[PDB]
Amino acid sequence: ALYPIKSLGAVGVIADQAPTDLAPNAFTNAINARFVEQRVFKTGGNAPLS
Amino acid sequence: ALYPIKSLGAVGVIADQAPTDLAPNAFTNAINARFVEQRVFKTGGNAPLS
Amino acid sequence: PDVQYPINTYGWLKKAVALWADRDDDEFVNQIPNFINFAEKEIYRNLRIPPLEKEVYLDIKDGVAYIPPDYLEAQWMMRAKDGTIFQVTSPEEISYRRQHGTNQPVNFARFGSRFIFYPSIEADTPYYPDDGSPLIPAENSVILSYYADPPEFHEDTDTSTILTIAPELLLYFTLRHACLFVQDDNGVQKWSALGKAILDEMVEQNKKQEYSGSPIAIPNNMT
Amino acid sequence: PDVQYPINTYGWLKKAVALWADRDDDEFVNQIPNFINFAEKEIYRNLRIPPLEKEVYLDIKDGVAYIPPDYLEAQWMMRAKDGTIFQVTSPEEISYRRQHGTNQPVNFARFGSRFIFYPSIEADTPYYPDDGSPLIPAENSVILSYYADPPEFHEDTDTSTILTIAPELLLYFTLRHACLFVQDDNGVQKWSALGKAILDEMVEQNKKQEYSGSPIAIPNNMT
Amino acid sequence: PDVQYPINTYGWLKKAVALWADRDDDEFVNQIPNFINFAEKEIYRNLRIPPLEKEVYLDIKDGVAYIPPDYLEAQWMMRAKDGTIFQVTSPEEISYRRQHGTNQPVNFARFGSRFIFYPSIEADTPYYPDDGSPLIPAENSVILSYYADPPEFHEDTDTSTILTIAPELLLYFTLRHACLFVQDDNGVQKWSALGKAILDEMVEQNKKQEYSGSPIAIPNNMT
Amino acid sequence: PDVQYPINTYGWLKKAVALWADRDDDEFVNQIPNFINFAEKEIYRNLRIPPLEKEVYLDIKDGVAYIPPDYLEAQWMMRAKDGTIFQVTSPEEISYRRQHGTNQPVNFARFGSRFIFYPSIEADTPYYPDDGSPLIPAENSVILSYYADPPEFHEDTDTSTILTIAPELLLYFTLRHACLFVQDDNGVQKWSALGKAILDEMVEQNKKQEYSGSPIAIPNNMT
Amino acid sequence: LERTGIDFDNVTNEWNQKHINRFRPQTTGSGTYIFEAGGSQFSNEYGHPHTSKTYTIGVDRHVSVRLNHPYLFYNVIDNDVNSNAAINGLTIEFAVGGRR
Amino acid sequence: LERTGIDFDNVTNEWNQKHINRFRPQTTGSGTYIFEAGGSQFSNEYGHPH
Repeated sequence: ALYPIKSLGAVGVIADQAPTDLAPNAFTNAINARFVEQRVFKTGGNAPLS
Repeated sequence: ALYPIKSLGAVGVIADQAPTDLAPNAFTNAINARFVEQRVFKTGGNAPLS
Repeated sequence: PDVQYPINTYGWLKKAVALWADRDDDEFVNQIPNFINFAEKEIYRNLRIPPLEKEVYLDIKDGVAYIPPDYLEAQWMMRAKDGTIFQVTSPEEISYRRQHGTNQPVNFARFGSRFIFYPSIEADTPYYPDDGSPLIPAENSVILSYYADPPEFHEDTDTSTILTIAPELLLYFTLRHACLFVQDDNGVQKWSALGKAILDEMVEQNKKQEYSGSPIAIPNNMT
Repeated sequence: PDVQYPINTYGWLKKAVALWADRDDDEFVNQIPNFINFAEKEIYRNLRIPPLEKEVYLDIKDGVAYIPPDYLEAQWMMRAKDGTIFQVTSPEEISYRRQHGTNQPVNFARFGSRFIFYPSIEADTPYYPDDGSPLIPAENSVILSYYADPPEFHEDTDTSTILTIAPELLLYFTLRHACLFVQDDNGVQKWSALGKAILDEMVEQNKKQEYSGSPIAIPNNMT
Repeated sequence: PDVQYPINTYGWLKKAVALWADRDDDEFVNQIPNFINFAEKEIYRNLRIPPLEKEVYLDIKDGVAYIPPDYLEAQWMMRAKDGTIFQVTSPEEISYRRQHGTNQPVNFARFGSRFIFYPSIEADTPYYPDDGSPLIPAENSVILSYYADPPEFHEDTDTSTILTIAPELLLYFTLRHACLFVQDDNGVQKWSALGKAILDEMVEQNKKQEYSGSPIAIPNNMT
Repeated sequence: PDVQYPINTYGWLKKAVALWADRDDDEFVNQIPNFINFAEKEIYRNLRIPPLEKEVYLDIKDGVAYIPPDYLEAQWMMRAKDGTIFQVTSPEEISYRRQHGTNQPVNFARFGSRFIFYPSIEADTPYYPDDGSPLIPAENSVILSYYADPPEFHEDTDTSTILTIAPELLLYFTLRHACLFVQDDNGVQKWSALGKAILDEMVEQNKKQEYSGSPIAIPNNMT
Repeated sequence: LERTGIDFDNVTNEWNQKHINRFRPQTTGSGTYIFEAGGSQFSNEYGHPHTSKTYTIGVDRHVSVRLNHPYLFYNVIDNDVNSNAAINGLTIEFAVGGRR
Repeated sequence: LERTGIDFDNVTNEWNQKHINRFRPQTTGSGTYIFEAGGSQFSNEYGHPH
């Protein structure tokens, strides 16, 4: 038995839906996270500038 | 068990995607390589001219 | 983790196990020791061979001669004097021997935690062993040959002959309980079969070692 | 990796396993010595062949002897002169002969880690060095033949008679446990079935050997 | 690659093998020799026939007459004088013969690497064979007929009768280990079955060759 | 390719195989001689039929004879005059007759690559050429009949009795190994089952032949 | 990163227990991820974490988690500074238990 | 030409070992190609040629 969660970057955070009825790649929670094309990686951070 | 990689010329180099989630004919790396229709062959080289 | 070519012992074995089950997480490791305590026990419960055997003297004193804690099973038993072997019987017979006092074939039996011998033998030991006396092996008294419960590991650099000789055994047999903690049963079957097939080799080694030299089936003594 | 054709040393075998088990990674190569140790201990646990046999002189003090630490299984033992093959009996039988015995055959038994002899034999070790060109045997000595456990490799260029004779034997048996680390279950049976096939191939080479000269009956009658 | 109609030997065979497994890459070829060293061994371990047999004289000298390295199994053994056949027995009997000196039925046995003969025979050979002497076949001494370990190939133009007679055998049997290096097991089964079915033909050839001429079951000699 | 109807030579058979195994390529045709060599060696290893038999005169020097290199299996041998069929015995039996023997039947045995005879027979080869119109047999000679290995083809227009009698026999058997080179596994069984069917067809033609004239009992009584 | 209440309804029914053994991601680049796991016996609550691990690309290919709640959740945390790692997808190795 | 990390996920699961024996191309024309092969135990690294 396997649960392959592929294409993590298809869609991001969702609400107004049961957490049990979300699609496998309908993965939902993100803070400082960037979703593009088919991949998930950390968003660019904040640094000062002068 | 077989992994028939057919139609090599369907699509070329891709990025921003996991190398494990690429399609079999989503083959990705090319230097001096030409992709047309359904076939793969070497691109024309460089020669001088005067 | 990593290991050395020979796995001398616990300090490395408890890691090699994590290894052979590649996914070594903490919820799992910290029970490694438990798996091991399980496996060694599942073994010793029925394994019998020399290397764990023991010589020991006894103190019969009224034939109440008591059984040592470490005891599991006896192979033979005798005197250091003239090499007289005892043999074993039931209460229901030794009691008769008593009600019919007249003793050369010495018998003995197992009354709870006690050993009985028909004749009121008096082998001896010193009081508690502060010792200060080899005493010609405690007056060359009876001596016992029995298999003893080995010590449960309690230390990384702790060791046992088994690892000097046959560690893969422990490895597989504990992987067994390790692959039971978390449900991967096919691996279980494989580990277990291999443990058993490793094991029986040992007992067969011992069997082929025992009774070597082509003895006759039994020298029939008349006397 | 690359290996030579005449595989004869532990060093080349360690890389040959990583070649047949074609994967080469730190999680696998570092444990290969453990797999070889597992394979050899399984094989030597029950295998008995002449090349691993050994001659030894005993040190019988008074009808007793201490078993060598490397002893696994005992075969024929005899006197250095006039022959007189010894035979094995039970402790309950040799003890009977002692009390009633106050040209004769010789019987022996095992007391844990000790040998015993009824006639109270006294044998001595060879007189040993000095100038040390010969090793002069001493009179009233005995010679014993037994199967001894071959030493573990624990070294790259170290070699063993098994590699010289059947290098594929350990190679397949170590692939068994290698296919146990990563559950190549189909691989487990194929290496094992081949492994036992090579392992069982040893024995009929041997039983067809000890009785090869002229298979007859038993020309031993008492007269 | 390519080959000649007959495959005389190694120099061609090690290529023909690559051929019969069409995909001949280097990771694979360079182990060809190893596969072969495996197969010939898997064979000789139990194959027995004339062409590898040997005549040889011995030097009994006190009946310590030693076993040649090359030895595997003995078929018969005798003298060049008056054609007297020996027969074989155990120590446990020859020793009796000693303790009962009075010898025509000569017996012998296998003490480790040594051959014993009951009577203190004295067949002889020269010292190390710088030779310079046929010596009427070393004084027409005993002569031995035994199967010997053939040499492992070590050269392309090296050869063996087998290839003159039955090479396809080696081919299939090494393809076996070749189809084990890389996982194509159906081919394995096929190779192996064919090897065995080729082989048994040979032993049956030999059996039907042995005891030809309709001998009686046993000429019963009275004497 | 094209082949004739009366397939009788090795040259046409080599192309006939490439026709039934319809593929024709350098990777296959160049190895066809090896496949035929494999097929013939498998067939001749156990097949025994009269057309491959041979007569031969021996050169008995003193109760001894050297086995011909082409010898495979021995059948009846007799004297050139008066008959006297010889019978085979064991070395342990003929040696008994020599020591106790100091009209009689004749017994013989095999010593590796040599024949032996108890009565110390002396036989000679024919007197041979000169003008060489006849080959005059010599008195006191013996005649031997044995199965000999037919020579390998090693030539295109070369032919053998097997091609004349059962050309399909080698054709199917060489397709076995041809279907082994390329794993036409279904083809392997069909050629083999037909191959053994033709091969087994040989024997009942022969056993129904040697006892064909008038099947009776045994009219041989000693008187 | 977080997703609450994975019921695995596309392979098995909701209420059964599912022995969780391994998560097998397909990561990209270099970095050090932190993986958490947990679950709840009922579909509504946010479950209690059971274990946590650090994932290093090039040394570890996947992680081990032991769970059998029917509603599993996992947390992915990346707090490392010099990490530019990325994840293409996961592969949950799991089994089937029972229900009441 | 190159493609990194073929997991064969369309026939079998990702993590299992896959005994590779042959690559069977369908080429066109005349030429001399050079084929290389390799792999890694983890999905992220670029493997070592074999």
